[PDB]
Amino acid sequence: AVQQNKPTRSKRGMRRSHDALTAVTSLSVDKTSGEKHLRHHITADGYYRGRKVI
Amino acid sequence: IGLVGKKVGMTRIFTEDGVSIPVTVIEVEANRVTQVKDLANDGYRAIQVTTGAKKANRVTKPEAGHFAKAGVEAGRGLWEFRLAEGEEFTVGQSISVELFADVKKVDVTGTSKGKGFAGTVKRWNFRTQDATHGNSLSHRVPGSIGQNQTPGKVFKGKKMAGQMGNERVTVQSLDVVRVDAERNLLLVKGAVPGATGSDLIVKPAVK
Amino acid sequence: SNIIKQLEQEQMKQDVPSFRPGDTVEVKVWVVEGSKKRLQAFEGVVIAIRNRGLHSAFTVRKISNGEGVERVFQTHSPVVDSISVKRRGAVRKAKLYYLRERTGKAARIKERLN
Amino acid sequence: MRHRKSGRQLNRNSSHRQAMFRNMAGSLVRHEIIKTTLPKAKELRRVVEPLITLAKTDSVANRRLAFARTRDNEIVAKLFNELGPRFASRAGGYTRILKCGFRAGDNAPMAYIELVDR
Amino acid sequence: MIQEQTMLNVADNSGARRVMCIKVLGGSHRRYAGVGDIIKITIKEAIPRGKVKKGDVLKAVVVRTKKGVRRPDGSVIRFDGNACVLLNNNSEQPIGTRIFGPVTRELRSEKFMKIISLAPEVL
RNA sequence: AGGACCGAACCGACUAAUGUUGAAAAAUUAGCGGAUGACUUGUGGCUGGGGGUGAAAGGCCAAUCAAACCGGGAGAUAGCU
RNA sequence: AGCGUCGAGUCGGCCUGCGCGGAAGAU
RNA sequence: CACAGGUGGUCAGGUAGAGAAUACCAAGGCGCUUGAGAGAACUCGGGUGAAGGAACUAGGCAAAAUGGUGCCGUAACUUC
RNA sequence: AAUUCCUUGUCGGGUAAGUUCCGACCUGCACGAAUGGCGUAAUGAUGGCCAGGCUGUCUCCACCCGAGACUCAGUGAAAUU
RNA sequence: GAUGUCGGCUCAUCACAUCCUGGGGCUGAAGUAGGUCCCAAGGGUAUGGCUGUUCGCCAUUUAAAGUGGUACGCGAGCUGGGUUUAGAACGUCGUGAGACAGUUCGGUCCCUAUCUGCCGUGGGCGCUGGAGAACUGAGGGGGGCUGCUCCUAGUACGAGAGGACCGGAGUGGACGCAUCACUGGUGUUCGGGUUGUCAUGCCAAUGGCACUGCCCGGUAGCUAAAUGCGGAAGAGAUAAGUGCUGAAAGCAUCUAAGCACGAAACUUGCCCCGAGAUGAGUUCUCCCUGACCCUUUAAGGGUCCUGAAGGAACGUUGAAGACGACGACGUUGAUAGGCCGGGUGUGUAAGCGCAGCGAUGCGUUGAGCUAACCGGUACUAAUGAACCGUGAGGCUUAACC
Ligand SMILES: [K+]
Ligand SMILES: [K+]
Ligand SMILES: [K+]
Ligand SMILES: [K+]
Ligand SMILES: [K+]
Ligand SMILES: [K+]
Ligand SMILES: [K+]
Ligand SMILES: [K+]
Ligand SMILES: [K+]
Ligand SMILES: [K+]
Ligand SMILES: [K+]
Ligand SMILES: [K+]
Ligand SMILES: [K+]
Ligand SMILES: [K+]
Ligand SMILES: [K+]
Ligand SMILES: [K+]
Ligand SMILES: [K+]
Ligand SMILES: [K+]
Ligand SMILES: [K+]
Ligand SMILES: [K+]
Ligand SMILES: [Mg+2]
Ligand SMILES: [Mg+2]
Ligand SMILES: [Mg+2]
Ligand SMILES: [Mg+2]
Ligand SMILES: [Mg+2]
Ligand SMILES: [Mg+2]
Ligand SMILES: [Mg+2]
Ligand SMILES: [Mg+2]
Ligand SMILES: [Mg+2]
Ligand SMILES: [Mg+2]
Ligand SMILES: [Mg+2]
Ligand SMILES: [Mg+2]
Ligand SMILES: [Mg+2]
Ligand SMILES: [Mg+2]
Ligand SMILES: [Mg+2]
Ligand SMILES: [Mg+2]
Ligand SMILES: [Mg+2]
Ligand SMILES: [Mg+2]
Ligand SMILES: [Mg+2]
Ligand SMILES: [Mg+2]
Ligand SMILES: [Mg+2]
Ligand SMILES: [Mg+2]
Ligand SMILES: [Mg+2]
Ligand SMILES: [Mg+2]
Ligand SMILES: [Mg+2]
Ligand SMILES: [Mg+2]
Ligand SMILES: [Mg+2]
Ligand SMILES: [Mg+2]
Ligand SMILES: [Mg+2]
Ligand SMILES: [Mg+2]
Ligand SMILES: [Mg+2]
Ligand SMILES: [Mg+2]
Ligand SMILES: [Mg+2]
Ligand SMILES: [Mg+2]
Ligand SMILES: [Mg+2]
Ligand SMILES: [Mg+2]
Ligand SMILES: [Mg+2]
Ligand SMILES: [Mg+2]
Ligand SMILES: [Mg+2]
Ligand SMILES: [Mg+2]
Ligand SMILES: [Mg+2]
Ligand SMILES: [Mg+2]
Ligand SMILES: [Mg+2]
Ligand SMILES: [Mg+2]
Ligand SMILES: [Mg+2]
Ligand SMILES: [Mg+2]
Ligand SMILES: [Mg+2]
Ligand SMILES: [Mg+2]
Ligand SMILES: [Mg+2]
Ligand SMILES: [Mg+2]
Ligand SMILES: [Mg+2]
Ligand SMILES: [Mg+2]
Ligand SMILES: [Mg+2]
Ligand SMILES: [Mg+2]
Ligand SMILES: [Mg+2]
Ligand SMILES: [Mg+2]
Ligand SMILES: [Mg+2]
Ligand SMILES: [Mg+2]
Ligand SMILES: [Mg+2]
Ligand SMILES: [Mg+2]
Ligand SMILES: [Mg+2]
Ligand SMILES: [Mg+2]
Ligand SMILES: [Mg+2]
Ligand SMILES: [Mg+2]
Ligand SMILES: [Mg+2]
Ligand SMILES: [Mg+2]
Ligand SMILES: [Mg+2]
Ligand SMILES: [Mg+2]
Ligand SMILES: [Mg+2]
Ligand SMILES: [Mg+2]
Ligand SMILES: [Mg+2]
Ligand SMILES: [Mg+2]
Ligand SMILES: [Mg+2]
Ligand SMILES: [Mg+2]
Ligand SMILES: [Mg+2]
Ligand SMILES: [Mg+2]
Ligand SMILES: [Mg+2]
Ligand SMILES: [Mg+2]
Ligand SMILES: [Mg+2]
Ligand SMILES: [Mg+2]
Ligand SMILES: [Mg+2]
Ligand SMILES: [Mg+2]
Repeated sequence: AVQQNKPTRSKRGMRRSHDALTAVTSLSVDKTSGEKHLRHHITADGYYRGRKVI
Repeated sequence: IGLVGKKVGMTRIFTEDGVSIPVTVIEVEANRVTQVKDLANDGYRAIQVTTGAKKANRVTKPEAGHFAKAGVEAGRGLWEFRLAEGEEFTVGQSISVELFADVKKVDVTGTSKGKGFAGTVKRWNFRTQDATHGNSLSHRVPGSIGQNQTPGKVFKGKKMAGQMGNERVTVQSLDVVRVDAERNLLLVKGAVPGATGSDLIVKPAVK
Repeated sequence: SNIIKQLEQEQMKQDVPSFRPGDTVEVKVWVVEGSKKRLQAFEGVVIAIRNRGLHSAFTVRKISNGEGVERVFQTHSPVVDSISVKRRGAVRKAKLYYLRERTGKAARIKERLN
Repeated sequence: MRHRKSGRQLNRNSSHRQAMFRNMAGSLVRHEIIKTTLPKAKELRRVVEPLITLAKTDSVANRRLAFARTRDNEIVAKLFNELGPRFASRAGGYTRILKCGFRAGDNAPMAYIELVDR
Repeated sequence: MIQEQTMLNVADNSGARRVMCIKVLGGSHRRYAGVGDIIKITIKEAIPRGKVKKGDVLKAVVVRTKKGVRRPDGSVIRFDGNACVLLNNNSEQPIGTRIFGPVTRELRSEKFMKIISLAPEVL
């Protein structure tokens, strides 16, 4: 099965109206280190909820 | 009117004459009247009831103000029952399973168990095609879905694969086996819709 | 849960004797010929027990008038008047379905002298 | 449908899953912290925490059960000699999972799983 | 739970030894006969000098099934084999004069009273 | 002893499913036939296109066969599109 | 019609205008 | 094509086995150059199935089944 | 009848029921004697028919294990128009 | 410059010239059972043997086994038996190559769905301040089948033979919905037996591999063969049909005025969806009550301050689920895992002791182990925040205060 007519650039755009990415709503800030991190994840420096976890 | 209950589970009642009656156990706690609708204000006659309990942190301010006007504690939801012309209720009134004391049969409404995306075999009892005799990739597939150029379309309501269950279902005319006011229990004969723990609406049988 | 356990507990028989698979039991059951009520004995080997509270059952196999018969009794049913162990059998398995393929000498169960 | 079912398939067969978690349980007992995918970490708790529970009662039978389930006498020795005593007064919850972002090669959600008193 | 093509043993002294169900009677698209249901049969095996011959087409009542019968308390009675009693095609009364092996209470009706009486045991 | 028997290697290709923009321009998987012979296989050689070769199917002759391929006559001819 | 009755219309052809039945089909 | 294909010779360990079959291993060599989740329909490849048992179907197609060694025993027919 | 149109000929057998099968009959549309006739043990991935065993072939499907399908990250076609 | 052609399978949908069930007139209708015609399309409407068959014949069912249309419905849904490629043979025709509206054996069925359509399921914006709920019901869909037995009653009817209407009760077939208490299936995540082999030094005990190696059992879940429930009654308006009163037409006449009855069809009643019903409805509750500037001065545009109700996000998740969605829970906490107790399943672990030459048996011991179950339990993970959403909500007219 294949198209009988070439779909338009308009229709292409309409299909892609649901493809946009969502940015992270907000980053969390570790209480101790002050590092921004993804919520419920450890920081880059290995803190989580103030404690040096790794 | 009816009452809102919870599906506790199924068991059996053995009778003295050696019949085993399959029963659904429905927990029917006090239904508290939260609002009375009338012809003047609302255009129809009904009671709104709540039952059970809700965590105060989960009760929103709009929900809380509605319960506070009634003078009742928050329950886990709100449900309406239409009133017949004789019937009359006050806001804040409790209604217990004793309502069903002399009721012989009930209709039980609940949300059926969810089967997710179901094929035509399961959903619509379609027959399978040959497992062998040359069948190519077409064992549980639906077969033809229409005619030809006339009408050159598929008709609305065509039975096809899709979501099955997880919908409102009423089972009618179930025998009331026991009303246990002390333990807040109604025992009805036979199976009713939904999983253990789900909400049930129980009404006197319409037929 | 606690509700159903309570509903079930109050219907359970208190006087059910201990038996195991391989035991020969006699079950007396009520038969109701219209108005006449009487006990009928069903004696045979216990080949299966379902332990499930009020929903407990057990399966008894006998050879009856040249025909193998199995009856699955609902243990707490009032239809079952009484159960008595006639002989204690010594088997390894919980379920003696292998006895269905055996007759006569081959179907004999050793006595459990315990 | 999978109503009320437990256990992750993890795109493996049963024998592979069993071997993998036996290996991973040994790794966690040895190192006390490992990095793995978040779903594997969640499944690992169900393997490792019963081994620690078993190791609270030191007997020949329990050591052999632990050996049957780990196949590593170094791991069995550490369970019974170190971890069992360390967790003698703790009622479950011997591990913690710490989420730690996404793997470079395949964007897999990752987590550290560690023994709680590490 | 007997259907077309099911082979049954014979629980009487009509002379038939093996019969085949060729129809489940008593409704359009009716799938199965259980204990107490009347079936149409053909005789596949018979003794010599019996009341019936191989190839005869007649009725029978199913008296024992492997699937068995449920009782009101939830109990089951299951037999090792499927068996029937041959009936006259028109009158639906037993051809034989003796019944062999046990039958069940399901037969206790005006139509099958002779079978109940002749049966050595009624479960 | 045997164009003997059962059965791997080896040689085949009866059935089915898969695959059919394939993993593959003919295969894979499960089964299947022959398996000391009119067997099978390596290396090299010979037969050439109205010609070869063919336990014969118009089969095969470099993924091409009721007349190979390449170049030429050549812009054949085309009352047809 | 009642015609054992009372008090003016009554009968049924012909021709013609317009209607009625005869007249059931598939998305 | 870093392609489930094709390609002649030589070497020939252990336990079980008639065996170069087959299973598990040794020496040795590899995990096949996308991964991570999820656990719908449907497709593919498999496992099990109450009662029935060819009713399926053009056709038992496919599947299920049989399956080893020793001994006993073995019909018509036959070119013996 | 690998041959018979009429034809599912007719009779017998097998099945509850058999346009197929087997045994006959002869009315051979249109067999027939080395473009061989009629038989024939053995042999056959050969054609037709029947039975025992066996079964998800089916009544009538159910559940389960895996590979896809679905979601995320990377790479990134196609016929058609 | 291709509209795949017979039959089957799967899935249908309409017509009514109706096969069954429903209503009725006539009968050469006593009854029972028929015949014939009218109304009626709600629902229902065989399995097998033979054959490629459609059909047909046959067997045995059924209330009945309807007739047609839909590209003789349906091959981008399946099949490929028939038929019309290439091989081969028979009969037959032909000197022959070959041929046959003869026969016979064999013989590749591709497509990842763009659009329409259809089944499901989300995102956006709208609905005029925002928000959380409960609804009304325009409209749409589903459902609608029927046997047998008993009573009425051996009554009515009939010379007998036989044998009802009307009404009532019970129990089935087929179909549908739900459910898992029971009976069972499954149960590669539970327990055990056992073959070969390799390993953990060895013994003992275990683990890997061999289809889960082969098997025997089996928890939860899912599930049918399991077991609950359904089709209705009632109402309205009618069909054919039957009437009442009644003239036109002194009579008669169901019809012209007027009035009554009348069926599974129709409109309701039952079940489900449903306010994108843009005609965007209703009810209840909740939230926001700052300052200032400029300027084509108008439902204008900023600035600072403020950030509610609620939402979303993230996390732990679910009897919810392809993904979205939907539900539960987030320490003021049972949301998941673990842990504790129990249950369930398997069937008497290991170690040690005793008996036996030994395999093995016995004791300790219904032991040990035990998933998805039940009851509990903060041990682990569900974070303080941050984010979105604002700051009293247009004009006109009327009424009231
Ligand atoms: K040439
Ligand atoms: K001929
Ligand atoms: K010749
Ligand atoms: K000859
Ligand atoms: K049709
Ligand atoms: K009539
Ligand atoms: K109709
Ligand atoms: K076709
Ligand atoms: K097409
Ligand atoms: K297709
Ligand atoms: K289009
Ligand atoms: K169940
Ligand atoms: K189960
Ligand atoms: K082993
Ligand atoms: K609205
Ligand atoms: K959804
Ligand atoms: K918990
Ligand atoms: K012991
Ligand atoms: K022991
Ligand atoms: K136990
Ligand atoms: Mg997109
Ligand atoms: Mg679900
Ligand atoms: Mg079918
Ligand atoms: Mg194919
Ligand atoms: Mg297939
Ligand atoms: Mg159109
Ligand atoms: Mg769970
Ligand atoms: Mg994957
Ligand atoms: Mg394995
Ligand atoms: Mg040979
Ligand atoms: Mg060849
Ligand atoms: Mg092969
Ligand atoms: Mg051979
Ligand atoms: Mg051979
Ligand atoms: Mg040729
Ligand atoms: Mg070539
Ligand atoms: Mg030429
Ligand atoms: Mg020239
Ligand atoms: Mg040219
Ligand atoms: Mg006219
Ligand atoms: Mg590669
Ligand atoms: Mg290669
Ligand atoms: Mg080779
Ligand atoms: Mg070797
Ligand atoms: Mg090998
Ligand atoms: Mg799967
Ligand atoms: Mg499959
Ligand atoms: Mg199998
Ligand atoms: Mg089966
Ligand atoms: Mg079994
Ligand atoms: Mg079976
Ligand atoms: Mg059989
Ligand atoms: Mg057969
Ligand atoms: Mg057949
Ligand atoms: Mg058929
Ligand atoms: Mg086969
Ligand atoms: Mg096989
Ligand atoms: Mg012919
Ligand atoms: Mg003939
Ligand atoms: Mg004949
Ligand atoms: Mg046959
Ligand atoms: Mg046949
Ligand atoms: Mg013949
Ligand atoms: Mg000839
Ligand atoms: Mg000749
Ligand atoms: Mg001659
Ligand atoms: Mg000659
Ligand atoms: Mg010859
Ligand atoms: Mg001959
Ligand atoms: Mg991608
Ligand atoms: Mg074209
Ligand atoms: Mg009509
Ligand atoms: Mg209709
Ligand atoms: Mg209609
Ligand atoms: Mg209606
Ligand atoms: Mg037919
Ligand atoms: Mg057609
Ligand atoms: Mg048609
Ligand atoms: Mg088509
Ligand atoms: Mg063909
Ligand atoms: Mg030819
Ligand atoms: Mg196709
Ligand atoms: Mg409607
Ligand atoms: Mg409808
Ligand atoms: Mg049913
Ligand atoms: Mg349960
Ligand atoms: Mg079971
Ligand atoms: Mg199993
Ligand atoms: Mg196991
Ligand atoms: Mg060793
Ligand atoms: Mg050893
Ligand atoms: Mg190994
Ligand atoms: Mg190996
Ligand atoms: Mg009505
Ligand atoms: Mg008049
Ligand atoms: Mg009806
Ligand atoms: Mg908190
Ligand atoms: Mg136990
Ligand atoms: Mg053990
Ligand atoms: Mg003991
Ligand atoms: Mg426990
Ligand atoms: Mg719990």
